[PDB]
Amino acid sequence: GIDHTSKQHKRSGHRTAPKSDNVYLKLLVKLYTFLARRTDAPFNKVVLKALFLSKINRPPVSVSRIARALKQEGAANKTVVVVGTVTDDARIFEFPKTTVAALRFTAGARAKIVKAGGECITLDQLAVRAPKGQNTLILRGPRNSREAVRHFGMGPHKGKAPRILSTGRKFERARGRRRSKGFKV
Amino acid sequence: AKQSLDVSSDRRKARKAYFTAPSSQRRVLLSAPLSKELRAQYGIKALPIRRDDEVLVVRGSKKGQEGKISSVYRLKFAVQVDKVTKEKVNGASVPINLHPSKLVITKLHLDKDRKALIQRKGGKLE
Amino acid sequence: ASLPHPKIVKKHTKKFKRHHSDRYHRVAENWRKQKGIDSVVRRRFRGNISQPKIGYGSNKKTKFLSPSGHKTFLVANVKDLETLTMHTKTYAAEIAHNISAKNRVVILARAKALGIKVTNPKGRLAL
Amino acid sequence: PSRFTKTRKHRGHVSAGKGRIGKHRKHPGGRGMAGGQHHHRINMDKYHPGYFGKVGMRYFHKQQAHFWKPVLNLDKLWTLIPEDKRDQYLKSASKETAPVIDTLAAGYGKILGKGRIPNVPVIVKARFVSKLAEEKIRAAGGVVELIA
Amino acid sequence: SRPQVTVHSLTGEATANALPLPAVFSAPIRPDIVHTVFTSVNKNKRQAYAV
Amino acid sequence: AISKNLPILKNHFRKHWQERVKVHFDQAGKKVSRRNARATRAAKIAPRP
Amino acid sequence: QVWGSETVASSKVGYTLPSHIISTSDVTRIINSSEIQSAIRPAGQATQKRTH
RNA sequence: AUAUUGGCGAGAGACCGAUAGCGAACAAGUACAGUGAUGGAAAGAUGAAAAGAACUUUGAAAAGAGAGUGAAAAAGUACGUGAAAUUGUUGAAAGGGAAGGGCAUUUGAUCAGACAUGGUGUUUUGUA
RNA sequence: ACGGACCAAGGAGUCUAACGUCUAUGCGAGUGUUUGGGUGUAAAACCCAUACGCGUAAUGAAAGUGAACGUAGGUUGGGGC
Repeated sequence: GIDHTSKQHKRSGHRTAPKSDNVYLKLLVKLYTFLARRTDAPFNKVVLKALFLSKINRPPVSVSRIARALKQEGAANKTVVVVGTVTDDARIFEFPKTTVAALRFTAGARAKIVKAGGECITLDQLAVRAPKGQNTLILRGPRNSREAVRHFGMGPHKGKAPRILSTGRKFERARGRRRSKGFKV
Repeated sequence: AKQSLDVSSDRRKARKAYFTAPSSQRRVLLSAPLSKELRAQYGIKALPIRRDDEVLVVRGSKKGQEGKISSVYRLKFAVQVDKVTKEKVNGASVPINLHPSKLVITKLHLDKDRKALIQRKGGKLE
Repeated sequence: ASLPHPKIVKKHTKKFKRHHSDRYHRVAENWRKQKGIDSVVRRRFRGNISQPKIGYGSNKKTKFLSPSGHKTFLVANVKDLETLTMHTKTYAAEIAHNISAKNRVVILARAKALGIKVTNPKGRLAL
Repeated sequence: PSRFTKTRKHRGHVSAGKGRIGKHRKHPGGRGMAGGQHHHRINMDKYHPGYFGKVGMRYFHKQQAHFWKPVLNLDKLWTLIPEDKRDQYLKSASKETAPVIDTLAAGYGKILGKGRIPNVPVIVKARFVSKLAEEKIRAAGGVVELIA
Repeated sequence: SRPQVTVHSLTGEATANALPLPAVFSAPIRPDIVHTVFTSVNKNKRQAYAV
Repeated sequence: AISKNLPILKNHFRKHWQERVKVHFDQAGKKVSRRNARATRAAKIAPRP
Repeated sequence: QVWGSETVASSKVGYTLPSHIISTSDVTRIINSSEIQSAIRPAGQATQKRTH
């Protein structure tokens, strides 16, 4: 009668497989696991973790944050890495050349990048040109900038967005919203 | 196939119109084919059965038995023949009723309305 | 004439009947789990029947093998009969119960010309 | 579909995932919002603070016509010109060619300040504006037109 | 460099007319999107019933 | 009744609205006779638009 | 013409052929290559030796 | 141009299927109960064709044994096949105030597979 | 302690409106064809105009106003390179 100090058959809390059915994703994941085996490089390991992420964990990476990376140390002539799709930031104006190795490129994004003089290569083509991740620069998306993440952790004195379709007064701005009507939260 | 909105493919409306058919449209529901002999004297292929007709059986347990019709039973959708009957155990003999689709016509009986239908269907008669 | 397999053991050989299947006309032989809170059989007591559990699984090297040592294969025609080329020592042939005595023997003779075993040669033999 | 519902996996457990003590009842604590000022203000104080009471005043017959004010910031602006004419008036920043932009035609009302643009003179016909946007417009070289 | 396809006549036979391809054939093939969307279009050509 | 952290519901269904519903199966059927009134107007109401 | 391509539009408004994410149909061809057959260290047994 | 669970005339349904679906697939709002206002059923299927039991004998009749009919009465107006409860009967077995049960084996009855394998020297064999 | 003489047929966490959690999918600062028109192999299918909801900004009771000093700052910890 062994006393298990913790818990039984507790799963790591990770995905051993993608919760997706994409035929091309079954192909993509297969080649990146081949690398996490016989190269040792920490590159193919963190990228293999992104193959099991959701759209919430794979937020759209904009080309404006990508333009910020070129103006920094080391990425002047380096290729960029994207987990998911690439969206076109109609908020920027100037941009150089460089290379992009993302999963997807939106029509708008793929246009201004290649039109400014740059290139839009898929994960697999740049994977052959950089086996262990030589000259790479990977970035993330705004996860805690979602509508849902706002309504997470709601309690008195905190301020974590209340749920309701309608905004404005008469909508939770009465008793418990002003020092006059009893109190203000 | 089905292209018109006025035609139904429903099996119930067929076995309803058939099981509750009137005698006038009953002579229609009981039409019979002619022989190659009659298909060459007129050229027509169909024509409902009547009392004064001689028809040959080419199907059933009466394979090869012809006769002259006694009285057609539209009620059950059949027809009795005096030369093709069945005997009983009490000694009484009662004729047999069958379907005219298995009975090909060899001899026909023409009248006023009969010769009019020959030309109306596309024939040459005699 | 079978493939490399050891001594086939099945553990529990007797039947797994339901509770009260020997007490009522309403109860069948099929195993139904008892959800009663005062279920003595469910509480694994001494004197009650043994409940079927996962702990009775078989080795994958002798599993599904018939009395001879061949995993069954159901056929309806001579075309699915030919599909057992390199599967003659691995599988044993058998006909369906809704077939006719005549077409089945044309397939039984075709099966012997190949080297497969038929576990039902007495199917509708009129002598 | 009824297939993927676990209710089918309760077709033996008897209770059907609703307990054995308090079980499943009609309307246990009540129907809807009943109990807010009463027995259910615990969940109201937190989560929904301010549902009861009074705000400011009443507006009789309110029409969202006087309230139609979609805003546009410094952020966009160039988005209102096709790329084939956008970079034509971009690269070559000359004078008296100041691209006249109609906010009225784009479905807008007021303008504001979000996050900079280049130093090219641009003329725009807008209704209202902001103090910050007003400043980076004089410094850029363009003017504003008063539309009604 | 188009893959090319040979033209056929009414009596079979291949014609000397080799032509290029639309390129939608060298595009993505997703049998899983079809699975879900197929169950949706089947419900489009339906009717109703009540008591 | 009052439970969890969710947006308060304002669904007005406390009536016998089981007798007040609209079936839109004739939607596509009306579109056909919609066109049959136009082809009949252009036909009955002379060669005028 | 009705579906467009790489040179023509697509005839449809706001429409453009689906985006690709891969390169080859056969992945044993990509994984094979020449640059890959070099940056990869020695292999294994394919069926582990049961030590002890 | 908007409506429509009544009437009338048509075409359909990922509807339902004789304790269903309409109360109602039939002499059905009929039988039948109630002072009455009202309430409100059970019931589809023989057989391809009644081709429906002629006829002998025993019997008061019903019928019996047969025969005949019939492709099939293990298809007969109490009719397609005919589930369980209950029952007839022969065969089996147990039983000193319950029956029946778990696990092991005795005995009764009963049943599957395995056997040939594969193959070598070969007096040389019914007709390769 | 309560129902349970027996056997069979039926027999109970549903549909749909409005949302939340998680998930896949397409597009992407836009998005939604089936509101409507065209066409027709016909309640299907395929294509389209114009608006609109939601999002792309909040803040106050309201008039009213409304996000770059700084390579969109510094510090501590930081994957990868």
